[PDB]
Amino acid sequence: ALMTMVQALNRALDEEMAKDPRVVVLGEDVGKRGGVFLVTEGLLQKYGPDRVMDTPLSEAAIVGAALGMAAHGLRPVAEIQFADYIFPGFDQLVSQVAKLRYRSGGQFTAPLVVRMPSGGGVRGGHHHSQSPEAHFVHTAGLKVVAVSTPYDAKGLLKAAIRDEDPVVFLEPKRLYRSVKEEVPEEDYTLPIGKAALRREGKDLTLICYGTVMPEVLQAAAELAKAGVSAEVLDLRTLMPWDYEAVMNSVAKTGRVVLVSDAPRHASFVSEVAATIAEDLLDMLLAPPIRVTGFDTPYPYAQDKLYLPTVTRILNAAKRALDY
Amino acid sequence: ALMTMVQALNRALDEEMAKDPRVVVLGEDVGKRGGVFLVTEGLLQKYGPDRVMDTPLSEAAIVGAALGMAAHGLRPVAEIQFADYIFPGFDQLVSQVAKLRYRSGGQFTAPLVVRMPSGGGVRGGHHHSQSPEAHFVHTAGLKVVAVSTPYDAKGLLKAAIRDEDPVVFLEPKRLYRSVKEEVPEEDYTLPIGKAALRREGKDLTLICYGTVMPEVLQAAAELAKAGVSAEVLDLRTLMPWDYEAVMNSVAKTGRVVLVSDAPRHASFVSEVAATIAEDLLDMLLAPPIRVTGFDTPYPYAQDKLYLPTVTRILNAAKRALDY
Amino acid sequence: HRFETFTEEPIRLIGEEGEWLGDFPLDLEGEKLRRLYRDMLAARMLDERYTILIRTGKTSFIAPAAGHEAAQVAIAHAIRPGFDWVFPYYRDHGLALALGIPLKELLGQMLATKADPNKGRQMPEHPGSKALNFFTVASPIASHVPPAAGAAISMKLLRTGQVAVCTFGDGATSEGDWYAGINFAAVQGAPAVFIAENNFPTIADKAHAFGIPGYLVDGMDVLASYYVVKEAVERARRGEGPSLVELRVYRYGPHRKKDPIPRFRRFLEARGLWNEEWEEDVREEIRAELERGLKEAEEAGPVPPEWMFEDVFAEKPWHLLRQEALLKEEL
Amino acid sequence: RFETFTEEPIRLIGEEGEWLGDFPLDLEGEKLRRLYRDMLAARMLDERYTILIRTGKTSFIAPAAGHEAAQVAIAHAIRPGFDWVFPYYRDHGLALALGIPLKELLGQMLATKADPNKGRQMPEHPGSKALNFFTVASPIASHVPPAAGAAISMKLLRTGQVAVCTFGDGATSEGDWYAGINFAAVQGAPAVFIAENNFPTIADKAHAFGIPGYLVDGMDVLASYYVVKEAVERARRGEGPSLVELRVYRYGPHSSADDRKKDPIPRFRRFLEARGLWNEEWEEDVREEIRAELERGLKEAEEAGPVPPEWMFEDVFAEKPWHLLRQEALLKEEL
Repeated sequence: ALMTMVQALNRALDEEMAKDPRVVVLGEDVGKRGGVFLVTEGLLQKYGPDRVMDTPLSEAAIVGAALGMAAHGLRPVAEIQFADYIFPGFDQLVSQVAKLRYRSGGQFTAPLVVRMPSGGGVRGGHHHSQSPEAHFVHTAGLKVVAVSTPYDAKGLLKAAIRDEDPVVFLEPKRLYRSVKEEVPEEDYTLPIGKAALRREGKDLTLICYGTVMPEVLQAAAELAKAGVSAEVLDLRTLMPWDYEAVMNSVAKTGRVVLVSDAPRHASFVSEVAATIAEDLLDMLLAPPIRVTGFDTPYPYAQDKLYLPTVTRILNAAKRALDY
Repeated sequence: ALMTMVQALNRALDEEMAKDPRVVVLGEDVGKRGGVFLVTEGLLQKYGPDRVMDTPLSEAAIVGAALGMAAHGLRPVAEIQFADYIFPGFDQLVSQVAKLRYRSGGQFTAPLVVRMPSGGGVRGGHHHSQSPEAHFVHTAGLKVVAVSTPYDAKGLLKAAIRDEDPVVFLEPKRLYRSVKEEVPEEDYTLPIGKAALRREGKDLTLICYGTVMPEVLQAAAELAKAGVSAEVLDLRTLMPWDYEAVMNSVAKTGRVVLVSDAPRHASFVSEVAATIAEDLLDMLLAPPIRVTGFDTPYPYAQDKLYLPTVTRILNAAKRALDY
Repeated sequence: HRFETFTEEPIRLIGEEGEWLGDFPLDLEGEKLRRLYRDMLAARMLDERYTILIRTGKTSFIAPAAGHEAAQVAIAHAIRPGFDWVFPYYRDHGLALALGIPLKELLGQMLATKADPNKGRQMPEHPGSKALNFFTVASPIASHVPPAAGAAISMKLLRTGQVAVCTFGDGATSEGDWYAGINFAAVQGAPAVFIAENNFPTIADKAHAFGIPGYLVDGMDVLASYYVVKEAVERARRGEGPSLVELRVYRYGPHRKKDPIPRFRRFLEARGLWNEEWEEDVREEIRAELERGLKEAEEAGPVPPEWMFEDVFAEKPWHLLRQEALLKEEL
Repeated sequence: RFETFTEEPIRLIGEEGEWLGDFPLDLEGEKLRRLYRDMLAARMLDERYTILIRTGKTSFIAPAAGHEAAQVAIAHAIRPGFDWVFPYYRDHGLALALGIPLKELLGQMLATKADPNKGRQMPEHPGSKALNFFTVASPIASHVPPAAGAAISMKLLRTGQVAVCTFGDGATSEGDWYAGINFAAVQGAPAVFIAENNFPTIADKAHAFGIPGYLVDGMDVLASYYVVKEAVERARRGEGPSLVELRVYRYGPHSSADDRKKDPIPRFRRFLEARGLWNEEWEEDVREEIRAELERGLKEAEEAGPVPPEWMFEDVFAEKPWHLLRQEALLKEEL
């Protein structure tokens, strides 16, 4: 039936835990409380403190212990209360989790998932609105996924839990209950590393994911009123990202605008943009344009303006179309 | 006088410390040890323990305390033994250092320098070879400098020490003593944010910095023999980078190859490349080509194959010229 | 005089009936005692004011501190506001008030108006003041601990005679940076005092890991909190290193016989320092101060959109100048 | 049970090789001789590393001479192949005593195909799946949280295993060291944290976690073995973690690049001799056997051959994604 992202995420966890005893949840207030966003609500009551465990307020301990659990025998799904709080546990994430398989010649593996709420659009200020995906993408050894719909939330979280490679799972908090979509109760998964064609078009390619989807989709709707057909491509997986999907769309339209709320410099969309330029220069009819968060810490007062607005995205589309 | 990078850095520190009592050095083994790379040799003897202080082996304590010291009245130059070990102090770097001026409305400032040896090519394996600059450039509020010559090392470190904004200073360790160059004993600084022309050319633009300078200058030398005039631009400062120097050069040659030993995905060169494609598509005769470290943890056995080779650079240049 | 370290029971100085339990003579004049009570009421009323602000949509977030009055007011009086430094956490608005920070600034920050010296850069409950050395709150749990150590080290080297106090909740004591920061201060003998406002191995016991004195205090006892912290501040000030003080409190609101206000009232009362009339006069003065503060804060005006690009660096580099120009197209 | 938080490090071997314990010694002569044998082997491995550095056959070594009593005691206090070990770069002696083939240790030092870690890291980073020896990571304390996690897993899965985690003095300054141990303590996880301290004591830090802390003479193989053993048994019966400080005196330099009366060995030799468990002839033979083992292990390590360049793209993920396949293809055009 219809359900929010929170419900879909909760369903995915419940389903995977029922299917595999090894799957365990750990993090700050994931038990009794059911999480600050209720993603793990009811799981403790159903599976016990040996499957859903509250931990001290240490991200290093959470991420690091999760790595140890995964290397030994469990399939931990660790939660970091906010994407902004991944930093105290960053060394564990990049020095231990990401490099385990590689440094051990494959002797040790890390089948674990680190989920976290991210992005702005709710007035999070400095440490309640960050989108740190670039830090993860830049770190070899970590798969990175950012969902934007309830359907994908369930399908991809389930996929992450079954994946043996470490997966950093980002959940845009503004989308937790922003929409009730149809999500099959039946067991299904979605492929990690594959983009989703949200809307087909031939005049412009809009590359995006996660947090900014609402504004990008409405932008495509505004363009439609003017007769411009924008193709909206939700990447979903940022690492490894859907190279084929991106290049196919761009080759077709000849023009592309990449959108995200993460800071501009050395961001993930910068990577895609540079790659489009390096590989499809001959297919470009206009410069690849990037609409991203500004290169400033996430502001509370100007929260509404930092996150790309429909207007900002349209000004970029117009610039690409008139080129 | 002719000196190595180590000597040039040591001279900068000595000079600034003699000039300002507020300048203090802190880090692991910077005192009596003189540093693992001798950069701080003799400073303890000359300035004392309350000026050159050995710290506990905690990167968070080093960076965070430095921030506290800078906010209160000192001008600390902190050292992180290896750039690879910045992570345990990552939250301090991005949450406290980078955002202090911003979150406090300018009430508090961070006039501190964080020095760290970096780059591969020294058989450093996973944690003695990293080039984490992207993590810093992506974090609003941090200035990032990566030097490649003794002359620049002194000029830019002195500049950093005088800059009121937090500066992350990367020193490619393979270049610590790789060459003896003329370094004025007199007091002089260099502008942070300005690239430097190593060679003037009009057939190809070589954008690079830090660790890879040896192979790039060498690749350029071989292109000359073959009648190809390549322009070599050492960015020196990664944030804020010399936008004009880059665009002027690319506008002139129409073909550019970007080189760095940092991992490809979401790297700094990817940023520059995406910006070139976005702002100068009309001036491009060939796709922006990036020669970067591979998207893997830094390998020990393949140390010399991971670090870009002259051949690798030449092959990229060839594709740009032949396009 | 020196309090007992690592006690099994929390140190108390105020009896449940206003009696003095100290093993040293009370040396706070009647005026200063009444001042402590006055500030506790102000902090309590400020907190209740926040409840209304959040309820009526005026602010988007509050961190209830009712129950922390004794602890927070004690700390404010144990140091020299404007001279010593404070590295607070999001729940310290009562401490900020007692420290002297204008209600206009505390409320300006809660509403993100131009009255906020922090320019509405962060979400509510992130006050900060250069004037009163109140290090701008950062969201992370214990990220402000290493900085506090650093500031203290700077005070030692520069011989200013200042001290840096650092407060945090018990959750923070689980973070690595909490441990790393205090460890550095201990090793350097830095003049830093680390205080846990613990909404109750104890936290005080953790001091053993640094070789510094640890204290377990009744955080609902303003005098016990004042004297133990003051002693720690004096120890730091004379160059004897840091201390870890655990002030056990009880938060009424979300994240009766224990309320610190009534408990201290009886103490004043038992010494002819309190009566209903004075009580009302004070409360009336405080509510007037609050209304005036809220007014000034509100009519200060919204912060300009362009301010979003200010203060990232001392000066705006090329890319920020381009980004600000871009935003304008949309304004 | 040994006394926790003692003023003086716990010691069991007297100055003249006499037994000092309250309880009677319950290790058979054969086990005692084995402890010494392993100590000699560890010492000779370390001295072979010095030679490897001198001839540049390896580019980095982390001298462990002086850690033999501590490292060998640990190897014998646990159940190799069953319990897990989270070591740091200076534990090659522990690795050897634990049973990891010299072929594999030397293979990783020389970065040949003999290294099960495939020459991915610089020297002194051994790792063995077969012996639950969690591959070393350079950072001083990054392996502490993982150790706690594996211990928690052992608890949840009721495997009856124990995880021991070793680290040096510097690691105790790190936030992750504290955070990891604290989580293990809060969870009552079966993990033993051991400091190989090249000498507030480290043991005293245990009060911050509410776990027992021990100060032990790390140059005393029997004291180290018995105390660590007690900690291990406590963890195995589900009583939670402990912090054991093994005070040692490292002989060589902190580390090396290709460019006294405290020695644990003579001390234990004196103990064995006084009990008729040691003689000059037995040591000559042991040393000869060990030297033969070393040259054989080295030979096998070298004959394994250099790791292929392409291996650089393997194991980042279970399978290589498009960008790694692209990058590998690109490099091949250069080989």
